[PDB]
Amino acid sequence: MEWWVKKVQDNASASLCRVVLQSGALEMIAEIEACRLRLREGDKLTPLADARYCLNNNPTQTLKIRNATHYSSERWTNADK
Repeated sequence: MEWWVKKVQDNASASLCRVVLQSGALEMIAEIEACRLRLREGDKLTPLADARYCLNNNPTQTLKIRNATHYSSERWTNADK
């Protein structure tokens, strides 16, 4: 289903941004690899087919996930360390 981002960090590392995807109430964390960095809070990510996702329902601004996580404590504690 369409997810909703709650937070996002630009590629302050080099070319990998992190986004927290919310779903109804649960939360998830996933590493993103893009270059537009035009993401923003309230962005609607729809499912493409295999795993990719399209924001704003525009297959042009798509991105690839490097590793999604169910908002685990180790990831949230090791990520926003």
